[PDB]
Amino acid sequence: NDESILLLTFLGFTGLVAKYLAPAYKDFADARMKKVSDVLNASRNKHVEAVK
Amino acid sequence: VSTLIPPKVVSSKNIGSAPNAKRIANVVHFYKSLPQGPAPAIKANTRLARYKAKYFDGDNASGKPLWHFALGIIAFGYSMEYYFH
Repeated sequence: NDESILLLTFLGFTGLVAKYLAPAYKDFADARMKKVSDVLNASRNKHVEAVK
Repeated sequence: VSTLIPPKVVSSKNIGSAPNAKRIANVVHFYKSLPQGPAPAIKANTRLARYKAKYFDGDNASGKPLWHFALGIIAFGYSMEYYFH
């Protein structure tokens, strides 16, 4: 088949993506999640102070 | 001669403090919020909510559904060319 060569290249592309991008995108996502949580916990602290 | 007393005649400024605004807010903000809940809805059964739980949660950013959907389309169009067009 002609198009089976194209499917081999597509498999190589998805392999490169799972190699490089899926850990990078994990790290990117992680960084942001932390930031949201940290803001949240900061506000929690903030109001506890005010009561005291 | 004038024995006037400011401290106990301050009693209308003792509602006046600014964190009172925050206080009455956050007794209402915390009148019903679960502390963290028990185990709310992270997993559910819609029979594709299970699919979501393994792949499309914050628990997993795994590339597997993408792979699955890609492989589906590869299977789809080759048979379908001869059936439609």
